[PDB]
Amino acid sequence: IKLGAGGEDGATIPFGDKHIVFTIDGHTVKPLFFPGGDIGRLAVSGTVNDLAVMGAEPIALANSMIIGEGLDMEVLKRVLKSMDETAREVPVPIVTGDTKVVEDKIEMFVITAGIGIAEHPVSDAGAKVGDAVLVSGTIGDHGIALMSHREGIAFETELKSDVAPIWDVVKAVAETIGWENIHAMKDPTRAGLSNALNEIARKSNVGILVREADIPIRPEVRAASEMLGISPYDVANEGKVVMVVAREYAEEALEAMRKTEKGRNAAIIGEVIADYRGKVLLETGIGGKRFMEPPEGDPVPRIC
Repeated sequence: IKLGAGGEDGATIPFGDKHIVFTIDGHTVKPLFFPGGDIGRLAVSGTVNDLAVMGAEPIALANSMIIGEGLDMEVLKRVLKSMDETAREVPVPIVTGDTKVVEDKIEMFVITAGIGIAEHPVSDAGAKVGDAVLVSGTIGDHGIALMSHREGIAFETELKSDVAPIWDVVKAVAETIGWENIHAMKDPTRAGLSNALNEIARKSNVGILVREADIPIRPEVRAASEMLGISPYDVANEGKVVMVVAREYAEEALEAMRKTEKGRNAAIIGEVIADYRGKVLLETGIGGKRFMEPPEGDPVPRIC
């Protein structure tokens, strides 16, 4: 009996004195290449980021690729090059893998599993009342950039995905304020920032009050989101972390992120409260307050 009960969100496994974090995620993004990245960089970044938000230093990645027989070898080579390069940015080795070819008329799916070691585990259940809620950068870039490209929407300054591994951003904060002062984190991928904040609120059993005006959103993302009819708070991010920090260390954490290249646009967007536990309240800039609810469904097709 090795686990947890046999049979059937990264998982944590206590291993003696330390903690092993184990995660897996499939990627079906189409097209395979998008502004700012590709399925290979996405596969590595998403796994590293899921490990990072649990406080785990990535130790190894495993990659499974399922390719259609009609795929051009050059496309495959470019994806592998990108995967290799992205893992080298962490750095974390891709220690094993598998490749299967199918006659099905697909191009490629990439599935990545990762293992990390968290000496000071962090989860979405540890937020405390009074804590500051931070995001490491602009919100909605990935999902909106891909949906925009799909619709032929284009801007003067190209709208690109933010896809990138951000273990370095998380480490920068921990090295400054100490892991003990990072109370919760979430990787705002599927269902975006709103889903991430609701998960922290419900799992930590705390309320979260967000000042809408403080959420960093690029002008192009705001515009494209209006054209697409979707909220940038509800789509996937692939180069960001949501972090809940002890109140007295909020500014230090913000400054630590802003000193990294990927955390340049970090911001404090709200605080944890003792009322409406399990809910996220949004103080709208137009004036007023409303609940920030995860998107009512329709997972944006093949963007991650």
